[PDB]
Amino acid sequence: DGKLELIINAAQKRFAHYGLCKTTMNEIASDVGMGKASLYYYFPDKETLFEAVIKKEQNVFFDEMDKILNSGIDATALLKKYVKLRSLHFRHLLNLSKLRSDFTKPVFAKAFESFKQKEVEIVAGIIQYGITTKEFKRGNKHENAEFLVHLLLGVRMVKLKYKEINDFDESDYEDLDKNMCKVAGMFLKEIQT
Amino acid sequence: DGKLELIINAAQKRFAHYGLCKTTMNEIASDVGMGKASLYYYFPDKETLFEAVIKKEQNVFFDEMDKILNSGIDATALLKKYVKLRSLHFRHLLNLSKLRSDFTKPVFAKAFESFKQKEVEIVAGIIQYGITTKEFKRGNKHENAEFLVHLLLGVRMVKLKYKEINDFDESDYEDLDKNMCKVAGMFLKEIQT
Repeated sequence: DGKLELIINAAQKRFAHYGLCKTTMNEIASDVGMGKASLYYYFPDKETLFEAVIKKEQNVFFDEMDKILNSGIDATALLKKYVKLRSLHFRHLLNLSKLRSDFTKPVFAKAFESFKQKEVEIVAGIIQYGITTKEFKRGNKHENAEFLVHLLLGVRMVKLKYKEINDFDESDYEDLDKNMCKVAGMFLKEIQT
Repeated sequence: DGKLELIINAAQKRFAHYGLCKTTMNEIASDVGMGKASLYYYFPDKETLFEAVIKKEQNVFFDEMDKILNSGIDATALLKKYVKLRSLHFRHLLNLSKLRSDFTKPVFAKAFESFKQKEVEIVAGIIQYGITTKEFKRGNKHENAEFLVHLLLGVRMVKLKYKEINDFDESDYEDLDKNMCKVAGMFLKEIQT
């Protein structure tokens, strides 16, 4: 019934620890206590399972966004809390993928672009609350929203190419994170009123 | 003596109008009034000639930077004039390349990284003048410098992948340019004093 969920979770951990390439369907089967024969009923390809895991992770972001958003702090505190959360998401994905996932197939072509659009929308919503709450000036909520989202994406993009799957330290994330704030911080002053 | 320079200029135009792939050594020879046999004395590969053209273009950026920098306007006016110039450079390169040049071989691996470092340095120098001129607070001139440079690079990176060699309009550059200011503008307020 929710064995799927078991298979997904198993998979998540494997990929988190070892990645996609070194990981094996015989392994994931072992983990859930099944047999490839059974696993293939749910997934007929390591890539498909990986996508499930990506999608689970994307949902976790939204769930946490919902928490922040229903926590009733101000427009600014939300925006910042978002940046942190967006940053940590990126971290999860790099830790599962370790490859050329971000730097890009047709499926992921779409999982990206939808997320990036959901994201712009979430942000437009915080801007909107700020506007009404009167913390932010109106403003094209939407233009700004995109800008912030793109600004953050650029931080992430410049930091890769820059580094490599292996050539990546723990200070490499402190960098991402610390930069994404700088940007967040500056964006806020472009609308603080 | 300076036939090289002729060959480079010929090449520049061809590539500007038609690109690298559709362009031909027999064509460039025609242009300068030579023969492949002679052209190959200067260049033994279309790629090599292309690099010369990239390097000529990179030098033109520096030459213009030198003009701006010896024009004695303030730290702010220079910084902005730089962003415009950096933007226009990017424009030149996309117009010569129309391919996966930016999105990346070993040679260009280096032409990029050196430029990006010369660039950080130029910028550190404007920051430094601002500091002494007392327009900008000190400040880690260097951290900031990088940040601005990376910020601009991100605008460029997000705008590609986003589009394609062909799927790129004239409004696509108005976008680049207009975004790179937004960023410039915001950066300035992070140090205006």
